[PDB]
Amino acid sequence: EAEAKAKALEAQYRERERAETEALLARYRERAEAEAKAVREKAMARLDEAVALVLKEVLP
Amino acid sequence: SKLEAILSQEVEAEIQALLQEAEAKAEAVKREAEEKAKALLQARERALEAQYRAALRRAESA
Repeated sequence: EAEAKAKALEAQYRERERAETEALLARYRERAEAEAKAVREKAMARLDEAVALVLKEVLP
Repeated sequence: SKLEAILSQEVEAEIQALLQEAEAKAEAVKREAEEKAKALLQARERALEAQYRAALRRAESA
Protein backbone atom coordinates (compact mmCIF):
# COMPACT_ATOMS: atom_id res chain seq x y z
CA GLU A 1 0.00 0.00 0.00
CA ALA A 2 3.06 2.26 0.05
CA GLU A 3 3.18 1.46 -3.63
CA ALA A 4 -0.47 2.61 -3.52
CA LYS A 5 0.54 6.01 -2.05
CA ALA A 6 2.97 6.45 -4.91
CA LYS A 7 0.29 5.54 -7.48
CA ALA A 8 -1.99 8.12 -5.97
CA LEU A 9 0.82 10.66 -6.30
CA GLU A 10 0.85 10.09 -10.05
CA ALA A 11 -2.86 10.82 -10.46
CA GLN A 12 -2.89 14.44 -9.48
CA TYR A 13 0.50 14.95 -10.96
CA ARG A 14 -0.74 13.81 -14.37
CA GLU A 15 -4.19 15.30 -14.18
CA ARG A 16 -3.56 18.85 -13.07
CA GLU A 17 -0.57 19.03 -15.36
CA ARG A 18 -2.61 18.07 -18.37
CA ALA A 19 -5.33 20.51 -17.54
CA GLU A 20 -3.05 23.47 -16.99
CA THR A 21 -1.01 23.02 -20.10
CA GLU A 22 -4.19 22.33 -22.01
CA ALA A 23 -5.48 25.69 -20.95
CA LEU A 24 -2.19 27.50 -21.26
CA LEU A 25 -1.75 27.59 -25.00
CA ALA A 26 -5.31 28.54 -25.67
CA ARG A 27 -5.20 31.56 -23.44
CA TYR A 28 -1.90 32.80 -24.73
CA ARG A 29 -2.80 32.19 -28.29
CA GLU A 30 -5.94 34.16 -27.88
CA ARG A 31 -3.96 37.12 -26.61
CA ALA A 32 -1.83 36.74 -29.62
CA GLU A 33 -5.01 36.69 -31.68
CA ALA A 34 -6.03 39.94 -30.13
CA GLU A 35 -2.75 41.69 -30.49
CA ALA A 36 -2.48 40.59 -34.08
CA LYS A 37 -5.58 42.35 -35.10
CA ALA A 38 -4.56 45.50 -33.32
CA VAL A 39 -1.29 45.78 -35.20
CA ARG A 40 -3.05 45.40 -38.54
CA GLU A 41 -5.18 48.27 -37.50
CA LYS A 42 -2.05 50.35 -36.68
CA ALA A 43 -0.73 49.40 -40.11
CA MET A 44 -3.81 50.65 -42.02
CA ALA A 45 -2.82 54.21 -41.10
CA ARG A 46 0.78 53.98 -42.18
CA LEU A 47 -0.23 52.09 -45.31
CA ASP A 48 -0.79 54.86 -47.82
CA GLU A 49 2.27 57.01 -47.17
CA ALA A 50 4.73 54.09 -47.43
CA VAL A 51 3.50 53.34 -50.93
CA ALA A 52 3.51 57.04 -51.90
CA LEU A 53 7.04 57.29 -50.66
CA VAL A 54 8.09 54.09 -52.31
CA LEU A 55 6.54 55.06 -55.59
CA LYS A 56 8.51 58.26 -55.93
CA GLU A 57 11.89 56.72 -55.33
CA VAL A 58 12.07 54.14 -58.09
CA LEU A 59 10.89 56.29 -61.00
CA PRO A 60 14.00 57.83 -62.73
CA SER B 1 9.95 -28.85 46.80
CA LYS B 2 11.94 -25.64 46.86
CA LEU B 3 14.49 -26.91 44.33
CA GLU B 4 11.96 -27.91 41.67
CA ALA B 5 9.92 -24.76 42.28
CA ILE B 6 13.03 -22.84 41.45
CA LEU B 7 13.79 -25.03 38.43
CA SER B 8 10.32 -24.31 37.11
CA GLN B 9 10.54 -20.57 37.75
CA GLU B 10 13.93 -20.31 36.10
CA VAL B 11 13.07 -22.18 32.94
CA GLU B 12 9.99 -20.08 33.00
CA ALA B 13 12.22 -16.93 33.35
CA GLU B 14 14.19 -18.28 30.43
CA ILE B 15 10.94 -18.41 28.46
CA GLN B 16 10.37 -14.79 29.39
CA ALA B 17 13.61 -13.75 27.78
CA LEU B 18 12.97 -15.73 24.56
CA LEU B 19 9.66 -14.03 24.10
CA GLN B 20 11.09 -10.63 24.83
CA GLU B 21 13.80 -11.07 22.18
CA ALA B 22 11.35 -12.40 19.60
CA GLU B 23 9.10 -9.44 20.21
CA ALA B 24 12.02 -7.09 19.64
CA LYS B 25 12.92 -8.89 16.38
CA ALA B 26 9.36 -8.29 15.29
CA GLU B 27 9.39 -4.65 16.35
CA ALA B 28 12.60 -3.87 14.47
CA VAL B 29 11.03 -5.35 11.34
CA LYS B 30 7.84 -3.37 11.96
CA ARG B 31 9.83 -0.19 12.23
CA GLU B 32 12.00 -0.96 9.21
CA ALA B 33 9.00 -1.24 6.97
CA GLU B 34 7.63 2.01 8.22
CA GLU B 35 10.82 3.89 7.29
CA LYS B 36 11.20 2.09 4.01
CA ALA B 37 7.72 3.13 2.92
CA LYS B 38 8.19 6.74 4.03
CA ALA B 39 11.33 6.95 1.99
CA LEU B 40 9.72 5.65 -1.14
CA LEU B 41 6.87 8.07 -1.21
CA GLN B 42 9.47 10.76 -0.70
CA ALA B 43 11.34 9.72 -3.80
CA ARG B 44 8.28 9.87 -5.94
CA GLU B 45 6.94 13.08 -4.45
CA ARG B 46 10.14 14.86 -5.33
CA ALA B 47 10.38 13.67 -8.84
CA LEU B 48 6.77 14.24 -9.76
CA GLU B 49 6.79 17.68 -8.37
CA ALA B 50 9.73 18.55 -10.50
CA GLN B 51 8.22 16.96 -13.61
CA TYR B 52 5.28 19.20 -13.28
CA ARG B 53 6.95 22.45 -12.76
CA ALA B 54 9.20 21.90 -15.74
CA ALA B 55 6.43 20.49 -17.92
CA LEU B 56 4.31 23.54 -17.53
CA ARG B 57 7.39 25.51 -18.27
CA ARG B 58 7.35 23.91 -21.67
CA ALA B 59 3.72 24.94 -21.90
CA GLU B 60 4.80 28.56 -21.37
CA SER B 61 7.56 28.20 -23.87
CA ALA B 62 5.01 27.29 -26.52
